[PDB]
Amino acid sequence: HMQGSLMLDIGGTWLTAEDRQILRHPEVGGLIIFARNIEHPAQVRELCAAIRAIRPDLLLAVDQEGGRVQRLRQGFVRLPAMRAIADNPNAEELAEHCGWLMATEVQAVGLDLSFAPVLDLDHQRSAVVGSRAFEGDPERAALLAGAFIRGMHAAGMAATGKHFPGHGWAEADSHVAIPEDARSLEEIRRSDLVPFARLAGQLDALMPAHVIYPQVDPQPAGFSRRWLQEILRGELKFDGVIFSDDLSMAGAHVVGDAASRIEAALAAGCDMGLVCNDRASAELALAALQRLKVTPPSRLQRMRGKGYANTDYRQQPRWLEALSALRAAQLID
Ligand SMILES: [Cl-]
Repeated sequence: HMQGSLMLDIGGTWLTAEDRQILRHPEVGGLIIFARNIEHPAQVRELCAAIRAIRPDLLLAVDQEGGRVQRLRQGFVRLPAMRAIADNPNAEELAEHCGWLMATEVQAVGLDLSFAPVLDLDHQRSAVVGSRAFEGDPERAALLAGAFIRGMHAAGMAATGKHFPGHGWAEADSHVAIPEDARSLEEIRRSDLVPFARLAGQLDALMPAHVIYPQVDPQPAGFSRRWLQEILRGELKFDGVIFSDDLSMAGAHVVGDAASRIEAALAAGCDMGLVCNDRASAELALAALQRLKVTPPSRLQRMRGKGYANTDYRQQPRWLEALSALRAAQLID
């Protein structure tokens, strides 16, 4: 049997009958929630519990979109950004505390994971080459992201690096085209690939960049066997879960339907295809997996969270100690 699975989304803050029906198919392995599905933690918790009454094996993910959810949805813990964490003598400890807090709360509201950490590099073109600003300090990024992952793992959560092989040097010439990073594989290896290389052995999963690196492969990274098999699983020895990029095309189009795109993604080596914001495309992709008679990738359940839903997480000693450490570092309050 070919292996693969579909991760989809829903429209609202609760399940429709149509939602319930699509979630029952075994080829659906995951559901991702966004700010549009989130009112507050207790609602998120009950939405997750309702999904698990249908499918206890479903992987439930939140795209917090760069601390996005925590900002306008009341009641989630506000955590410092990595650049604020970096400017401390105990930055590693603080990054651990942040990974631990985020993963503890996300699992307390019934989710398995948050897609984190970001491994993309910030390149200041205003600075000149060689400086840790134009290059983006990839070793420091890998150090602090590795600490953040330790915190996530300590709370029971599997970690997903994004966006492989790194989109920090990609340039969006316009709105229609897929961004490109036209540097050689040697240049990429010594810069944006570094955090992925450093952490491939620690990460449980990766998400690909929606970028063409035309000197390496003509295809976006999520569809390239050279990127996913030769470099990621081969050179980086990565044995974790590979998510596709979003198989719904709304900004940078590619040809074919979600059916051919999920086929191409699994062909390149993805374990789980994502179809967001497009239920019609999700049903086309599901139909494709049904005709392929796929079974779930043996890797997939690595992403299941070892924590669990609970309402008392914030009164626990570890939670208070973690916040007290961020407070002592002047990062919160
Ligand atoms: Cl745990």
